[PDB]
Amino acid sequence: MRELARLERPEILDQYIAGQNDWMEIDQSAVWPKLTEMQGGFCAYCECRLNRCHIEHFRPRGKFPALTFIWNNLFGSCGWSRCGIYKDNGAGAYNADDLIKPDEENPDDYLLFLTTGEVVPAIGLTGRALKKAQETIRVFNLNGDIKLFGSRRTAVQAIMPNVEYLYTLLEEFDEDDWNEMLRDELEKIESDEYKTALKHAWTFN
Amino acid sequence: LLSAFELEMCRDYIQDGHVDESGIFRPDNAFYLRRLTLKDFRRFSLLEIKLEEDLTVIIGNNGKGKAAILYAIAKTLSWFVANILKEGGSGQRLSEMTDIKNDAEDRYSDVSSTFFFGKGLKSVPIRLSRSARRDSEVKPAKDLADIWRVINEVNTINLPTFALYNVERSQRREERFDAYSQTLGGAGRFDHFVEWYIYLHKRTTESVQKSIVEKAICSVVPSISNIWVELVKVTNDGHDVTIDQLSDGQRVFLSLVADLARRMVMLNPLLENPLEGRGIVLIDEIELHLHPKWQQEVILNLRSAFPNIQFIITTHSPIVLSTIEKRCIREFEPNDDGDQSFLDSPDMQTKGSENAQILEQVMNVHSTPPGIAESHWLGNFELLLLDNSGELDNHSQVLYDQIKAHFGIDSIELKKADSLIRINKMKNKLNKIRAE
Amino acid sequence: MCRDYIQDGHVDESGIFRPDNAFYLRRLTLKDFRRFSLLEIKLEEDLTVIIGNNGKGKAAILYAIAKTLSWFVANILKEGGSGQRLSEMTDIKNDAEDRYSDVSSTFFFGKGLKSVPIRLSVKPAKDLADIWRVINEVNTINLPTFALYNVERSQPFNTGRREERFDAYSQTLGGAGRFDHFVEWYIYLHKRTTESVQKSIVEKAICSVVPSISNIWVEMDLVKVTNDGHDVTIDQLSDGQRVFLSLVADLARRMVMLNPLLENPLEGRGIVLIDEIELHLHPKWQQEVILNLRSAFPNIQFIITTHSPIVLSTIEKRCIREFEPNDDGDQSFLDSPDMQTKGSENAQILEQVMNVHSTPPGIAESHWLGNFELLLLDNSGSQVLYDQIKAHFGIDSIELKKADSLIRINKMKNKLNKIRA
Ligand SMILES: Nc1ncnc2c1ncn2[C@@H]1O[C@H](COP(=O)(O)OP(=O)(O)OP(=O)(O)O)[C@@H](O)[C@H]1O
Ligand SMILES: [Zn+2]
Repeated sequence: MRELARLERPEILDQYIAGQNDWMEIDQSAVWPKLTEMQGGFCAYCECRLNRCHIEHFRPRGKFPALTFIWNNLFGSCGWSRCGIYKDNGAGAYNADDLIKPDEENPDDYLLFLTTGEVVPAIGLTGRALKKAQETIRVFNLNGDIKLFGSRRTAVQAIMPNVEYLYTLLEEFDEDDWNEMLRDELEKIESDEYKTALKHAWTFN
Repeated sequence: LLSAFELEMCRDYIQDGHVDESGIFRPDNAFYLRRLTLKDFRRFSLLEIKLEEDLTVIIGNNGKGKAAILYAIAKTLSWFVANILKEGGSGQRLSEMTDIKNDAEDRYSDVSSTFFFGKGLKSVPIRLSRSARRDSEVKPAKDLADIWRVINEVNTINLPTFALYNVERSQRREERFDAYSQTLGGAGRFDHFVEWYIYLHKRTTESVQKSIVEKAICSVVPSISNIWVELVKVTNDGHDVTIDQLSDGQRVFLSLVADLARRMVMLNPLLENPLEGRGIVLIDEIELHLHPKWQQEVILNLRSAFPNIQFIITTHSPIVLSTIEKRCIREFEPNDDGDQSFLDSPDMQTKGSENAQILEQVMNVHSTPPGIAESHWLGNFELLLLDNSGELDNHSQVLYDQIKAHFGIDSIELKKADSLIRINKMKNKLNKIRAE
Repeated sequence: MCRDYIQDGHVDESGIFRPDNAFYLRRLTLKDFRRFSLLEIKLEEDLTVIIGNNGKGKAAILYAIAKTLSWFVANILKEGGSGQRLSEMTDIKNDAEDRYSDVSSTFFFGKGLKSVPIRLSVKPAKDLADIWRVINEVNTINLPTFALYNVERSQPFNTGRREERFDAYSQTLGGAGRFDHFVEWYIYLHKRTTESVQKSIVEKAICSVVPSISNIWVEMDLVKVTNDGHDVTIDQLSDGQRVFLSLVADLARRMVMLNPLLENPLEGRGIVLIDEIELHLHPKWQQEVILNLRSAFPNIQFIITTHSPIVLSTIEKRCIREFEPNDDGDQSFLDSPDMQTKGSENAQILEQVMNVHSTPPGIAESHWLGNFELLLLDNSGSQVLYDQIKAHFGIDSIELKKADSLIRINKMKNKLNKIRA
């Protein structure tokens, strides 16, 4: 995932309190724009373009009724065999603490993306960190889904000639404008799907 | 139309049509199946399918009902042909033993269908049924087939074509109503085609009846350059071959094309170009015994020959799907409980797409065999390479040597490995520069 | 004695029993047969795959080994029994001058019987089959298993049929397994329920090899399966499921009847032919069918035929016999392809092993990524090119993801050229 800044809460959530109000009592269209400004139109868990939009409670409503209307528990997920749907009815016996919440934890500290489209825990992870990354991989089905893997792999390999040729020009110029080129390349990927994998491809480390 | 039948009456309704700028005749009141519904049938509790009037491809894993659908359609179509042939034909019943969902408290099944027949008959509902008392609402089907039969009897009309080319395709014959002889039996009567062709040459209008099916063989089947008879001889792979000496699958595709051409050319005598006749054709495993070089041509050529015939097709070939528009694919969910009520088109456009893309995004299978340990080598090599600052190491060198030996020096995988080495080592040099 | 030459063996570290005097077809030659003027095939001991455009040549081949093995079969069954033979069923090459056709095959039966040359239409195969008959009469031996699975095994669902090991060979080379015979034999074993270990071994073979069927058993008499977690009947199974079931069950029955003395009857020596391994199989099962077979059928020399690249992704390039395109029957010898296929990309297999593109050239959809690349590199990175990229593109589709990357590379190369100047 990407790093996201938890946006200010929409005022529509203040009219509902857990217990006496069902989730369907909330107009979904009244809360979506804030999530859109949060995520830029991409899934919180797999960074795919959102077309089958789905408001997702990071901590499940059934097990966490008190957090049903809490603003920091809402994410705009896609969907289904991946992400939130796999989280509540595909996987099981997991603890929500082990999952990476991409609004208060840096994802790059745990998750590393290869050239081959696979996502593995980052180098040096031990103990709770590796367990965190493993459960984040499993529960959201970040690589076991064939569709997600395939799309991410084909996206990553699409820019590999560019990554090869950018660094080849290292000795061609003074490092200032080369750093400018690298920054410009890091700018575009922000508007594309799976931008964390593309950043892992482009970045120094 | 029904009111006119009770009252040029009903003949122009079936006979009127127009010719496209492409030269393909289009009937004004087109006939095809629109909506198909099953209840407590085999693997389905309830399921509804919407069909196009041009094409429908049904795909999925093993099982899943892709054939079932065709079997149920053919059983429904049997009531049309029976009452076209004779009044009170009584059609065919569902199997009381096999065509009911085993776990169903109703202990009975219904197969519901709706056949669009132009601006007059917007809906011709049909409901075949069976019980382990349940009856069938075949009355409007009987009515429409009776209109066809009676109108043809007073003045001949181009009757609809119905066929089911199942797995069984590979194991007086002069009267146009013989075209309906076991036409839903699961296999074309290729022997009857042989007899019909022999009779045609012995008589040798009938000449154009011969030439039309000959052109169908020559254009649709890629191998057959020419066909004639002494027993039948073919110009197969550039030299003369006997009919029984034809290749497997080559002969099967030949049998499909020839049988359909004969049936359709007998059923539609009044067409200027008979190939443009009405009808519904069901094909199971369209790719059967076909090399991929023929898989990427079979549907295109088949539909170029028979334009306005409504095709319902089952396939397992991602190469075939690469010639099909997104709206025409109908897929099942790979993980379903059987109560999945509908089924819909894919998300990606498959027409013109790469085989590797369709193989993974649509059919949901990895583009490389995950059970082959040699496919994972690039991933392990990449993980090892970055395990120490992205420069080459002895373990990484051993993996590089294994890749070089197994896949080859000119292999794409080795090019990926060496480009990975170059890029990561450079990255490490950039990190060293930034360190100071 | 001579029996020990057949019965001895050794077990691998994997647990697989290996016959030291392994019996397999080593070399095969066809003269004036079907389309071949003179053609030589060298066969692999483990597994061999023939690929090509038309089914005629590959069938021919498998038909030739089936008819050759028929003589072994007949002489195993009846003394001096005449097996199947050509004897001029229009198998002569259609323009051959010799009007004669010989299927020259050289079987290998270990260190001693290094060569057993047979030709049809001298037939010294009796000389070995007489050993296979006289031995197994004085004292039982594990006979070699033979089979052919043609298109005919997709059939819709007269002997003692049972308790006689020679109920095998009954119609094994006919092209279709006797699925009804298997059902009958299963019913009788279930009635009596060594029969128990035969039944359990067969059931384990079905469960392991076939993905869908998790369990199979017989009820009041009728046979039930647990297919896709549902308990249905044999005739309720799909055509693909039933075809795979019939093939695996028929081969397992024949081989468990032919090899009663093995600790695992599933690994006896033999030669099995399969004309269409991918018949009615979803690609998901195509990725697993050969691994499952080879894990369940260790020592058997599989000579199979396929048109499915997904199958070829699981085979080493040494096992392919490839009919190069434009291959007149005058070709002397079939040989392996250059590209290693095992574990390689599917598109690369398509492109270089079967010589057809990854994208169908029959349709363009009124645009084409290659045209965009050609125009972009011609202009070096603009209304016509943007019109091309606006055709259906402008979407996440890979067709746009590659185009935008090439636009970036072209503009970047232009910037490099500007800085260099
Ligand atoms: N009456 C029934 N009750 C319960 N399950 C049934 C019944 N009839 C069929 N089935 C189930 O439906 C399937 C029958 O095959 P199905 O028609 O779905 O496959 P298909 O279209 O022939 O596909 P393929 O040949 O590609 O596997 C099996 O999974 C079987 O268990
Ligand atoms: Zn997602």
